[PDB]
Amino acid sequence: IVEGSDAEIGMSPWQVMLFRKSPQELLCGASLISDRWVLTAAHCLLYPPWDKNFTENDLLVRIGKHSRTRYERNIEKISMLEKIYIHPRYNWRENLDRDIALMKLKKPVAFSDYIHPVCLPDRETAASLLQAGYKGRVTGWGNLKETGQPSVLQVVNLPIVERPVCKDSTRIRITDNMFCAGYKPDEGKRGDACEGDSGGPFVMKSPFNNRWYQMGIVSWGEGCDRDGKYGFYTHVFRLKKWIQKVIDQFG
Amino acid sequence: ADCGLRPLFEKKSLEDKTERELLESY
DNA sequence: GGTGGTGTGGTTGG
DNA sequence: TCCGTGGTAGGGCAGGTTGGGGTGAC
Ligand SMILES: *C[C@@](*)(O)[C@H](CCCNC(N)=[NH2+])NC(=O)[C@@H]1CCCN1C(=O)[C@H](N)Cc1ccccc1
Ligand code: NA
Ligand code: NA
Repeated sequence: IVEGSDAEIGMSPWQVMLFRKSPQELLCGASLISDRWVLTAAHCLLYPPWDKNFTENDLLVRIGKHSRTRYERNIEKISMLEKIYIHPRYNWRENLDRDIALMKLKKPVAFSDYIHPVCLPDRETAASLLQAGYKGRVTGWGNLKETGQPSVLQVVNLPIVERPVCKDSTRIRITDNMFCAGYKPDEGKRGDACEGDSGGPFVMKSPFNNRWYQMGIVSWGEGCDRDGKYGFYTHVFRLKKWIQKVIDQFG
Repeated sequence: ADCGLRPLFEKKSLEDKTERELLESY
């Protein structure tokens, strides 16, 4: 997260850390959606142009954390994965279309002050909130500049951007399965996600019912926080039926 | 079920330091 | 230490 | 007005964990 700040404690209790068992390293963000399911970006697990293909036993997830590296005793939860599900239409070659994955945990997790699921959006919420100019919020332990990593969880708020602007900003083919967010160069304020923040949630607070909803997954970018350049996020409401099916089919 | 309502924020009616920024954006 | 600290609370025991 | 038949990829032209529907994109 570039140009953000430290998170308050419990500020993002659905934030999840995707960890590799060996070497013990942080791969990505992710998010807690049920007591058995975590949602990340597919490229965190599978990215064939670099021969990345992580098994269920390659990884852990860590929930409830704030410190990046330190074991947060009686606060965090470490869970082993039962099964990984990647979207069948995930396009690793061209544009990271449908950059989304679900990981089933070996056992259900107990919620707490620090560990708590975020909501996925319904149609009405989504229609209402996915509008250019509205700000949402991105969190992660990814990098602070583009050329190092944060002591604790970083948060930043950024506005959703009109699709024609997003389309003109990048060379890459963009699908309606992805949206972009960020400030424009003449808006003054700055901020972005960066490497390591993939799978982390782009979220919005519903003025209608006070709940936080996950509208996006941190997917990709070109640099981090470059003028004219915007962070790209997996459009979560577009892929919600896949999420539903998988859960209901394999829970 | 319970989703979206943070124990240390919404369940106490306590706001985080930057959430208004979002709400003013609507 | 187990997981940092010229540490003994903290977002948590002792 | 269009959004499947290979593609990220099997087997096949339907459908699945997937070809819907969208701050659509052409
Ligand atoms: C995997 C995530 O950690 C990472 C997040 C980058 C987000 N950056 C900003 N500025 N919001 N994703 C990536 O790095 C993705 C994965 C692999 C390549 N990639 C890129 O961002 C490339 N820079 C752009 C790109 C290359 C190939 C295909 C799609 C996008
Ligand atoms: Na201690
Ligand atoms: Na097919």
